[PDB]
Amino acid sequence: RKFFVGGNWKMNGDKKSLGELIHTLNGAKLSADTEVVCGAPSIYLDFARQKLDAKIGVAAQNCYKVPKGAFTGEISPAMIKDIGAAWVILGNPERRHVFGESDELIGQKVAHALAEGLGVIACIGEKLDEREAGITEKVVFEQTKAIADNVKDWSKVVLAYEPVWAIGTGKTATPQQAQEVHEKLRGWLKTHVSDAVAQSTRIIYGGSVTGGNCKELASQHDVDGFLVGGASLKPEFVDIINAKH
Amino acid sequence: RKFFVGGNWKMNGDKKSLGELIHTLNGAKLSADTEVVCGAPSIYLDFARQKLDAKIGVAAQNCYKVPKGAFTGEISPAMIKDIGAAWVILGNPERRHVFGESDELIGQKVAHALAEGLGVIACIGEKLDEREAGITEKVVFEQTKAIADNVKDWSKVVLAYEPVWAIGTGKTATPQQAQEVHEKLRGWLKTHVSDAVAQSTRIIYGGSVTGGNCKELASQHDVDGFLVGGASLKPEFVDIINAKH
Repeated sequence: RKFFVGGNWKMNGDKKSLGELIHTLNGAKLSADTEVVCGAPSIYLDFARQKLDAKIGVAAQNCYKVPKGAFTGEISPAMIKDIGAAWVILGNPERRHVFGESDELIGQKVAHALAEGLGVIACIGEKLDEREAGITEKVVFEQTKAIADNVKDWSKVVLAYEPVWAIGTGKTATPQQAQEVHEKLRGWLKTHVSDAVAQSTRIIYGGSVTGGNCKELASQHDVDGFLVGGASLKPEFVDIINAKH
Repeated sequence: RKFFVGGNWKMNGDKKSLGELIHTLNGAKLSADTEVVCGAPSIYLDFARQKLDAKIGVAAQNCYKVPKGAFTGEISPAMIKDIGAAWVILGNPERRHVFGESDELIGQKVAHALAEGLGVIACIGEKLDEREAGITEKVVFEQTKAIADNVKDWSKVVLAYEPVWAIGTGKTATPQQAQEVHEKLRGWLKTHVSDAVAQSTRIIYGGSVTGGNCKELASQHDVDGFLVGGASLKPEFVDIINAKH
């Protein structure tokens, strides 16, 4: 499995500051072996695909579930492809817990994005109350089944485990905590889809990944990369891409 | 009050077809007494502001209530302004009824977009059940108060009355239906804000406006223009801009 690190810029940047971040990425010494994609604000997706080196992929941060229509404020897979982006982030925890996107809606958006030929980074993760009650497995298998039941071709899917308690809080999961759920999710994939899908699907981790903690997390056997939030706006993102070196 | 018509492209277009729409608008003879603004998909805002003649305004179809942060999928007023767009549509019926945005959230978005120096097209409107129940006045005054509580300077605000039953259905409000609530809205503003604000605020109608419709609606005394959806993607958008000529 090719190591994968995605950078989600979230609602951050303007053209001057994302211009200099992109200039750094294009000039950096990036691992020949890592697949990198940057998740840009929708208003800057065209700019970011025009400015980033072709080797780095561009991801939309959300999309809707039909190609066109009376959905003010939404963008579709067809428009993302039009600009030249190749990925979309779906199911991100702010979209679930701030904006109220349900598992049934995220499942419909995955099926549509994939039918349009986009790659999908599908996000899953439990909240702290659920972790402390001992039901992390149940919650991530329920969210993963709602995505998987809508995936026909797994070659374009990357699973991203992001515990909600670790996003923006500095409370990174330990290598042992990350590895536990990544192994459990890989086992669900082998049992419910197939063994070939379980060994080829990248399952990445996000939630307070920094250049400081990424090598310990990257050496775990079922962690295939990272979905970087806050640190993807900094030069240390280059150290995270290179976390296997 | 300068006659205002806004086109809301909603989730439609790609660069090939929107560039053609733009070329038509730039080439058309549009009345110099109409203020016109096009509401492009967020992915095409930068493209639209670059290709449109400077006399035509650009509006974002939605924004969030803070400058930056962990809100994947959202854009802020600072980003809209960075692209050079001058307006944002807020409170649109799809955002309220399909995406669940509340009066409280829309009010917070109005106050933040105006603070940031953007013009706001604030939409209000009742659903069919409320109109049949006879509570139109109760519903839109309630929504208007939510916006008004958050407006300090009305010179950058345009109220858009769009009955939900008239959006995308083909069922246009009659000239007399529209005039009756525009007039009640302008009186509400007179008693609750000031006579000067009631006199100078543009109240536009939206909901299945066409080239065929527009002249009789525009001749009503309190209808100051249009928010156009489906017909903003067509050549007849020019006739609607030119409705008083």
